[PDB]
Amino acid sequence: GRLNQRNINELKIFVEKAKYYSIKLDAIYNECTGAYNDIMTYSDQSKVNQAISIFKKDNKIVNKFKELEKIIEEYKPMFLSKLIDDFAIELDQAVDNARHVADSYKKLRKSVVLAYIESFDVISSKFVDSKFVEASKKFVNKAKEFVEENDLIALECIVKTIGDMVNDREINSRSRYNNFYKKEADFLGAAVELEGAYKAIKQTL
Repeated sequence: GRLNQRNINELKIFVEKAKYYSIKLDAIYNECTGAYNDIMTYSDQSKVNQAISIFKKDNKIVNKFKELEKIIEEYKPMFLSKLIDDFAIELDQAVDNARHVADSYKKLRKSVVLAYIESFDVISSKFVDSKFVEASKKFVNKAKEFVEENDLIALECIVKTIGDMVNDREINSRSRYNNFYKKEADFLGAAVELEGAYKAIKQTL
């Protein structure tokens, strides 16, 4: 009982603390999208420099990734802090001396999404209830497959379903994208099995 209540509370605490993880990552994508496209496209020396300047400006973008890193500080994967600094360093050399900056940005974003899943994986691995542990492995697998198809959409669905589960709201298994993403529906079905296993833990407390 002590262990299960601790398990539940740990998860609930993480989820609530990270409830803006998807909104905030979307905010980064929206601000950098015009700059990303111009680097990828005009790699025109002027436009490439102005795109670079928008990424670097006031170290704001890097600081937004550092903020996401901090939200999951207790669980974050060991590589994350490094990818962030590696991106900062590359951006700084491009300012001083550009497709590699944009590619590094994209890699980082996906790794930020995988870091939320990694955090959830760590926490769920502590659970003493074996059916929850199993449903969690299946969830994680389906989540990574959805991320390979689209990292920001995957993260948004992951954050929403897990949030719903921990606030006692029924998961919706109907596609919110008209079934355009091939991996959405299997992910939602795994979240429904996870919810059922989590329900069972909850209503024995």
